[PDB]
Amino acid sequence: DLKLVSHNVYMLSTVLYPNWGQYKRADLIGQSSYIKNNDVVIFNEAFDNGASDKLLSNVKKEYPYQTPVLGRSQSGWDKTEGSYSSTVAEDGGVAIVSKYPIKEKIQHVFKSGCGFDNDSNKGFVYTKIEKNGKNVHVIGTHTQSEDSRCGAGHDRKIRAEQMKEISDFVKKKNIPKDETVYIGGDLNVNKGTPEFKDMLKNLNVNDVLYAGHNSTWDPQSNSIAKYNYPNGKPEHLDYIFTDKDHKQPKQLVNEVVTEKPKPWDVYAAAYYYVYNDFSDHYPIKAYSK
Ligand SMILES: [Ca+2]
Ligand SMILES: [Ca+2]
Ligand SMILES: [Cl-]
Ligand SMILES: [Cl-]
Repeated sequence: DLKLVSHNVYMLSTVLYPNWGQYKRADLIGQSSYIKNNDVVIFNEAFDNGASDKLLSNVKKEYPYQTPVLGRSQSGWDKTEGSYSSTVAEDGGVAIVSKYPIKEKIQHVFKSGCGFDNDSNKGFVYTKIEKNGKNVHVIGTHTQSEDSRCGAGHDRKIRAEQMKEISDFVKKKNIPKDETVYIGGDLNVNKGTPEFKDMLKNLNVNDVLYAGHNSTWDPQSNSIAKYNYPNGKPEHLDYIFTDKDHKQPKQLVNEVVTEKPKPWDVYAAAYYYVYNDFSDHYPIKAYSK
């Protein structure tokens, strides 16, 4: 059964945010333990082209088979679906890297979304991976956040529909029901809320077993999240699931990793700042125990 990591890496554009330690965190992630010994790895918010390609190099040796970053352009992909626009500044932020060859790779930009908050190519990335003769499927995505700017309740509704976009793709792609379909990423639905049950339905997946930390976005123990929202509530937002109509792994587990790198710092205007996290999200590992 596969071993995967999923990680929202907070690699914002160095043009709009020149001092968030983008390049250095790309090196720190490359050197972390959690990033090692997995089959597949999903990234989100690898927005800054330069820092994203560095992070991809840093893992090219253990994970040679890679997809481009969602929404950057139309080349390098077997197909391109949904509302792909080539005018938009920021791209999708999603990419996948695999220890085993990628037989097919497809990008899809969500058709459901918000008109004002942000011109983005958010969506999902599909990959068909060959392992031990057998075929295995992995989708990485990053849905509408609560940091909305859109109406009250609209983000939840947007997500609902963005997820329906994924399951329908799975459905009509017609994948051998004896082949496992992993769907993971920053899903932006908090655990233990009524929306959580909706997510299971809309994505078409069963819940999994949990290990390690009880949140993935934590202003209470994560130095970066603490700076952005010092009074924000800890939430569990990153998940890796499987399609409930395809092969189930033995006993799928999500482990929230809280590994911290050696502290890194930076100078902004007159001030000096220290941090010791890879991102404002914690990475999650997934495996069949
Ligand atoms: Ca974020
Ligand atoms: Ca987010
Ligand atoms: Cl900045
Ligand atoms: Cl800062």
